Amino acid sequence: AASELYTKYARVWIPDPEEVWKSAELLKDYKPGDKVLQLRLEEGKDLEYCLDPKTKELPPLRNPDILVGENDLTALSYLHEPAVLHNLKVRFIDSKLIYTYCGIVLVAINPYEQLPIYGEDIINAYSGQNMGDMDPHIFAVAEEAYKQMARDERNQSIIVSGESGAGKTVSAKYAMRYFATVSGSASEANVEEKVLASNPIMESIGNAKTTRNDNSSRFGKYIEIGFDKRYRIIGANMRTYLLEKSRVVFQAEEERNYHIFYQLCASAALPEFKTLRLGNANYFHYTKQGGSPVIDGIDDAKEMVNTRQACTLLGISDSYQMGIFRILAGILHLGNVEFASRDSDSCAIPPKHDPLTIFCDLMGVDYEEMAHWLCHRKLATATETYIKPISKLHAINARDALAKHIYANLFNWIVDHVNKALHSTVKQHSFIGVLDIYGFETFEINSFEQFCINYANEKLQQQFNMHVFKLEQEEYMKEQIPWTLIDFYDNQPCINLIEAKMGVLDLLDEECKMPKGSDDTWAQKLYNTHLNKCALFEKPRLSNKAFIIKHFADKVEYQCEGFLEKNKDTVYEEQIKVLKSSKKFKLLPELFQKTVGHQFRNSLHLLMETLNATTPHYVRCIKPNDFKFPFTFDEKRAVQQLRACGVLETIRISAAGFPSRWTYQEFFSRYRVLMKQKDVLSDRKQTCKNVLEKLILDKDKYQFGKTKIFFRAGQVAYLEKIRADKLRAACIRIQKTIRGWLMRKKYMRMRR
Amino acid sequence: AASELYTKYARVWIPDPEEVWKSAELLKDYKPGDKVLQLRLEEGKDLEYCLDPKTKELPPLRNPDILVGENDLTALSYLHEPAVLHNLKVRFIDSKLIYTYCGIVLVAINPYEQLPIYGEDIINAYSGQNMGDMDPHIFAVAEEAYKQMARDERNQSIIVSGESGAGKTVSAKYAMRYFATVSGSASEANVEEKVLASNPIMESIGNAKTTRNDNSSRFGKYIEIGFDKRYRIIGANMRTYLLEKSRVVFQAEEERNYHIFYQLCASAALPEFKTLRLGNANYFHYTKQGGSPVIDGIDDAKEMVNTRQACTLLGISDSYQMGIFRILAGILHLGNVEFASRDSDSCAIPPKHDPLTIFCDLMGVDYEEMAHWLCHRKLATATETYIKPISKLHAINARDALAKHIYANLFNWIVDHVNKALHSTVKQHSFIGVLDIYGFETFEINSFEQFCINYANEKLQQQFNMHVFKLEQEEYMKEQIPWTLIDFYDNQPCINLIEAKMGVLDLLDEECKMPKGSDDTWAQKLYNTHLNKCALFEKPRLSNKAFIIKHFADKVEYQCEGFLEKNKDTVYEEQIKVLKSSKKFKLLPELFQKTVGHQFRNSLHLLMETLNATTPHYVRCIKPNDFKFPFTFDEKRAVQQLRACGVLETIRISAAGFPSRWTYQEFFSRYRVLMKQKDVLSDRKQTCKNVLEKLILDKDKYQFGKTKIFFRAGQVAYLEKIRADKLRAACIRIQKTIRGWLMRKKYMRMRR
Amino acid sequence: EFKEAFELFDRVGDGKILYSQCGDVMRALGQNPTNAEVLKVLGNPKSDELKSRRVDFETFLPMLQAVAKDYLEGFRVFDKEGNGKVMGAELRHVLTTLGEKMTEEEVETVLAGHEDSNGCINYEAFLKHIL
Amino acid sequence: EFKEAFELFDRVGDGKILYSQCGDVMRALGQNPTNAEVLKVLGNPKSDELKSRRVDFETFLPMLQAVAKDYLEGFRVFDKEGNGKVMGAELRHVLTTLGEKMTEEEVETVLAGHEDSNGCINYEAFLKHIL
Ligand SMILES: Nc1ncnc2c1ncn2[C@@H]1O[C@H](COP(=O)(O)OP(=O)(O)O)[C@@H](O)[C@H]1O
Ligand SMILES: Nc1ncnc2c1ncn2[C@@H]1O[C@H](COP(=O)(O)OP(=O)(O)O)[C@@H](O)[C@H]1O
Ligand code: BEF
Ligand code: BEF
Ligand SMILES: [Mg+2]
Ligand SMILES: [Mg+2]
Repeated sequence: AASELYTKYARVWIPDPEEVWKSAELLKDYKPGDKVLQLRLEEGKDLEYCLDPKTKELPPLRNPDILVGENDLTALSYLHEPAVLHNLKVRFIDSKLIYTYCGIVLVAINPYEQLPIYGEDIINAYSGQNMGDMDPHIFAVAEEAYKQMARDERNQSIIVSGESGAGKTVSAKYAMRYFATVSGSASEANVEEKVLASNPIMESIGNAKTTRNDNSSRFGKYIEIGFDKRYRIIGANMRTYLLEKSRVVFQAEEERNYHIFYQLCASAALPEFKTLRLGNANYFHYTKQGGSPVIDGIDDAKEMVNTRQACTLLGISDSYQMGIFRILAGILHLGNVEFASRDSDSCAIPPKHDPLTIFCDLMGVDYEEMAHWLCHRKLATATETYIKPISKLHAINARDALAKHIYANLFNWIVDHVNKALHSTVKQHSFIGVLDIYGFETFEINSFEQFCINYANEKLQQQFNMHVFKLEQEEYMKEQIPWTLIDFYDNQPCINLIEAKMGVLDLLDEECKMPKGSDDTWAQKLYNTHLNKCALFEKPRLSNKAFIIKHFADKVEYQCEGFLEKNKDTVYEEQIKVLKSSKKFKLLPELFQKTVGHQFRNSLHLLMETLNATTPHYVRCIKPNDFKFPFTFDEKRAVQQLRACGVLETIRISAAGFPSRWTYQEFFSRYRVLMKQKDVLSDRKQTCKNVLEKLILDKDKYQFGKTKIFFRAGQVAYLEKIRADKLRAACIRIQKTIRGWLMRKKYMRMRR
Repeated sequence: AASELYTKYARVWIPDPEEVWKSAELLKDYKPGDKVLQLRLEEGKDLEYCLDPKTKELPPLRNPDILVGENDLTALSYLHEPAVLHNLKVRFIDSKLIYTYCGIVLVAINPYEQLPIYGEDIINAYSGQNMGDMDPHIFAVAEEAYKQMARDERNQSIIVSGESGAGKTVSAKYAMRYFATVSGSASEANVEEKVLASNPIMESIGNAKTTRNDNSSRFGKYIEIGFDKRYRIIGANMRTYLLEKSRVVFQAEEERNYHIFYQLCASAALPEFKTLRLGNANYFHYTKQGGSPVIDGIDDAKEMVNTRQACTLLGISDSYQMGIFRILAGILHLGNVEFASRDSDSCAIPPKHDPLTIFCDLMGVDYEEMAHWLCHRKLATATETYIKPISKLHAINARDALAKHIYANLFNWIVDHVNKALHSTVKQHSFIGVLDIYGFETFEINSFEQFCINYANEKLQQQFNMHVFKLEQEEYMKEQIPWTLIDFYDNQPCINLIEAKMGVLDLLDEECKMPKGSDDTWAQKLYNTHLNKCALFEKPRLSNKAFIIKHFADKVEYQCEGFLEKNKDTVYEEQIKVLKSSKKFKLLPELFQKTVGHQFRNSLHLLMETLNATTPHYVRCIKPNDFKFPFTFDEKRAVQQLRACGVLETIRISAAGFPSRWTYQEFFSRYRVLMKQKDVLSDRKQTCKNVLEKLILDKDKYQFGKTKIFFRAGQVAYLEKIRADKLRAACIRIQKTIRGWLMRKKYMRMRR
Repeated sequence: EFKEAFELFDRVGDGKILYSQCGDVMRALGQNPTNAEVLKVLGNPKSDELKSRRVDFETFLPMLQAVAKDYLEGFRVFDKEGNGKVMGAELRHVLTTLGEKMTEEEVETVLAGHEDSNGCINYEAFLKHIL
Repeated sequence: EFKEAFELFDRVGDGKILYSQCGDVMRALGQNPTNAEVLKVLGNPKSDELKSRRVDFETFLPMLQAVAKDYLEGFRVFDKEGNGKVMGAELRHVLTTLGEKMTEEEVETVLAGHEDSNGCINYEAFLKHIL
């Protein structure tokens, strides 16, 4: 922070509610100890701007316009939040450029408009080129991972992050498409076509229209693309995470169930689907709740054709496909099963109830048996078992639990069979893994779902922060500058609060095994253990049923309500046993051959084990507005998203470290003019050291490396300022002499 | 060659006798088909300059002053002979910079003044730095060879070339000094001190004052510095070539014998040298012929002290040193032996002849026996042997042959014993070889000595030309541009004329074994075989006793006189047998335990076998004036020397090839302004291709690579010209509009 | 109309405007020639005649008609992205150093108020303003 | 001597030279002030007064004495090698764009004949010429 740069005419950035930052210009020199700055704005003429004492900081300096809007940020004079925001905004709005490099990451801003930059011609253009010779593009990241795989003889990962609607799935699919083209045909087995065909299958069963995205992924996916020893694709393997089971039975206004249900209902009139007895999407309780049966521009019947074609390509026989559709239609009919209450603790299904009759035909089970176990529960004390009736409300909730359980197991069966079709008989030589999973999320009401997502994000952030640190440490070590000068962000204390013994998840599991355990007793256990004893844990001031975690991106308040029930994820065993015992429907029993939190902890650990043994490549997607508008950018939302993916903190760290790095030759050549002839030695490095120690007295501001000088922020700018001063003063001395001479000559002429 | 660049105000270079080239400026545009150019000089105002038709070429364009005088030539607009000459001259005279990179070579121009750039501080400064981050220096070449050795896991060589007095030996010693400092102590054996101590020993016995250099090397040296597996020096091994034996017995005016003789004579009064019965340097026939007993600034007595100290460091005992000095003093006394003629075919040594008496005491042989065989020869027909007297003239020549033979064998004995002292018991892991040998030479009279030197130079030039070609071929292959577009200079036809069957050397050996063989019959054999049948062989128009070889650097006329005698190098066996039979002087017989041309061919082959299996690094030394003047530069002599080391041809080749190389991104960014919006595709590479084919119609002028466009000379300059034209015209259109508007406003004001 | 103009530029009384003022008058009447185009029709004189010789409205009429027998493409050349904007600082630099150089004051007059806060000029609207 | 100078710059008859001419006169008499140094002693006025107000030799004498109470180090700054030479093209550029900017003509006048054929000026001899 160099006060000498804050001279008259110097442009700064100051706070502004609507655009986060706004430009201002100094109308007078800052003198040390000044309490304010004199500034001219764009609108409203002048302003007296108060500088807060104690934390005595001046506003960020604006980069010269000429340096703004490049493909990366490496040539900026000043690196800070306003500079990043401004460079991204200018590239996006003024030039319709959605891709930009920011340090080691590719930033991708969703245009909500089709751009002509993804054709086979462009894939070929990026193939065999250096990233630095090409404009930023998702294809450049894929190409660099492909090349690094062979060059380092190490496996790679592409990690794509962002809010819902930001462009993660689009980016991940373009990366896969790139790999399929440039490293194709390991054989005549059409491997690449098969890997690509997994996309429409997974999107039909795992994506849904939400308010934020018409094609929202309601699961996380890691796909490991396998290569042989000549770096040709030989197949893939997929893992999935955090499937949103609740969507099967509930939708908020304007939202749909999973796409496949609407593909099926739109195909209700197909002869092959006669026995499914399907109505349209408004006929079923499980698809009608949002009041949004159709998505603008999507033809669900035509998508069904595409889904079936993909299934056939991946070796799912016609009869297994029909089985999948029988089970999906069964789930829909199950949702239309109605209960009539008898009293406060008992219910019944009406005689000859068509939805149950159809469900039982489709599932190959007996109406009598299913009806009974939809309206009764089997309990079990230590000594004996017994059967009790249940209330209509409890029957409804148990019925929905069954529907969710069926769907989740069908989903897993399809993933498994996709993996079988994409499996290589010869073990892969290497791989590139592509991860497309929920970004950090927080809403007014946060529950178990958000908690698991934000936990995954702390782990992924930790990998990112440690990767950046290792790269930085290597730069300092090569220059023999102490690597202990490097700062980094530590996610481990948050992670410990979540996953260690006595942490949030461990306490949840312990409360779940207590008969009298509840959301309320769990909340008190959290407080007893962590309140006032972990700086990252807080209790809301007006609630005894919620807790706050300080995550990397923000504080998040979670409501305890439903945490135990969601962790347990109970389904009535007797209902499942009926389906399992289906006698002549082969697929159904195949679906049913630890708490949710414990299973998620284990699966996340296995993902990180895989990812930590790769070299990661990061793509940070940004959703620039909340309404799917073409090329429309909101600064506040953009900055929020740059915080939520760790970019603002990375930039802060880099800027506060030693961002300027000059060879001694570069330094001597530029700043020789600042040196007295007496100080110039034959040893140029020794000269630079001697001179710099006199020009900048504070030794905190630079470090002498083996080949380079490292400078903190503002130091090169200061040297540029005093260099310009030196040149200006020397020039004025020559000018005044020449003006004198010119006038002496003119005066001799008029004399004569 | 782009005529469009030859516009008014354009600066060119045209021929000039005194400075090779002189600057001129166009006073008018060149129009195609013009027979002359209109030029202004520095002095003599204007000129009509005739352009030769048939070979229709315009004069070389001058680089802008701002680009002149950099550390290498990579940023020049125009590469040609005048540009290289001018860049070297400006750096040398205006800035006192003696080192400059020219392509892959370091050029070193002899300042004849001590510069403060060789101290230990500077050695440390170059250690661990990239060549591109440092100013050109001999230490940078040594550092790059040291690093390449480990990085490529290959042995390296430093080849230093130039005329006598150019700086070869100074450069080679600084390279060795560099290695000794940065890769020292493999043990307490003081290896580096010993390697360095070989220098004063070899200079005392192998260097002499000539008219061109006070410290001329009269032998070539290859020294292989050995390193262990941690790249520490463990010793060295030395090979020598082309010792000038004739200097032992003859010196031209102003020249001395080998330094050691003057070191010895200057020490004549030392008690330990009493038995050597030495006079001063003017007392002996073999040291007095030049009339130059003293070298300005050299104290021969003090140099003797240094020579003895070095010998002791390398393990030559006091008694072996005394033996060396006994043999050297013996050679001097031998030279003072006088013969009295008896008749035209017989001579005798006078009674009690002191020089012979002293020689025989020093050598431990009998006066009677030596006297007899100095004045008689033993001949041998097939059947029997007999003894004949010899003339005074033949006795004198045989006596000198003996003196030369003694010295050459003493020299070899010392080299052998230096090698024993520098030998490592553990085989080296790797090596860096340093070669310091005679540059290409031609005088008014050239003989066998020059022929051998120029032969060695064709072989060394061939290595250089092939190294440059291989590097170039690799650049073209990486870009998928046909490497058959590359030119190179082929030394092999010259080499074949010299060394192949029926070639010059083979014919010389064949003539030498014929009893009636002579210089005259050999000349006729050369003509019979090669005249009109080898384009590189010519006969002078007025001589039947000489031949001309077209070498890489120039045509050289060699006189046949003495070739057979020099090839045979005969010494009377009976004279040698007397020395060999010395009974109580241990060293002398140790000295005597194929033609010269055949032995040289073999030793040169062995040198090239070694060098061809290394990566070579080239230093081209230039002697900028002929009088040892501080910082004084002659253009004609400089250009001559740049030709004689192959640099001008390298530069010609590079310039006539494809010297400009731009990525498609660089091209698009710079020349987008030359493109119609309709031609700009998403595929930027395809855009550049389409546009360039329209802007430059001649497809000979560029090649499209994988990542780069390669351009012939002048093409980027042409594009820069039409780019500037486009910007100028657009700017004028805007200017005229603004001038119109400004005047319309002023006219409305005066109206009102 | 053309007569009312010619008279206003005569600052003496001889019924004649100076030779150096001839360009200024043609531009006042709505023409947009370059300095070299006006120096072609006016004999291409030296610095002596430009500040001396004088001409009448009768001998000036065949020059005004000579000059009287797109601009958007000039601006589009300095648009490095093709995005409808040029940098005012680049435009100031080229207008004062390339071609028929304009002074700092002339350029500052025409450009004032047309630069946005990122230093850009929307040149379609700027061009219509200067026509 | 000072009086003979002051009178020559009065181009009217009022016994007074213009305000803008005050610097020109001090330089004619052998002084070498900067434009800002002369604008300090003359009240630092706006563009109105510089081309209007007038002063006498009596009220101008305390300004000439005020200004009347090395140059080689200025040149040595643009000597990139320390070799006694500066590039005339670099010197033309900085003299016309940095500091108190001079016109192309003023610089061309002082520099003509002092540039060698490699575009260099030997600045010790140039400095003595302009003193
Ligand atoms: N690069 C892009 N080009 C055009 N539209 C895009 C692009 N990226 C995202 N979109 C639009 O945004 C929608 C949501 O993107 P998506 O990748 O599904 O978001 P995420 O997986 O992050 O939730 C897409 O269906 C598409 O309409
Ligand atoms: N770099 C140098 N610095 C100072 N003097 C030099 C330098 N190089 C050569 N010389 C001078 O030139 C002389 C001849 O150089 P030398 O290396 O012996 O020439 P070469 O071996 O090419 O014949 C040296 O003895 C020294 O006087
Ligand atoms: F809705 Be996106 F798949 F996060
Ligand atoms: F005289 Be140098 F050693 F070639
Ligand atoms: Mg998605
Ligand atoms: Mg030598």
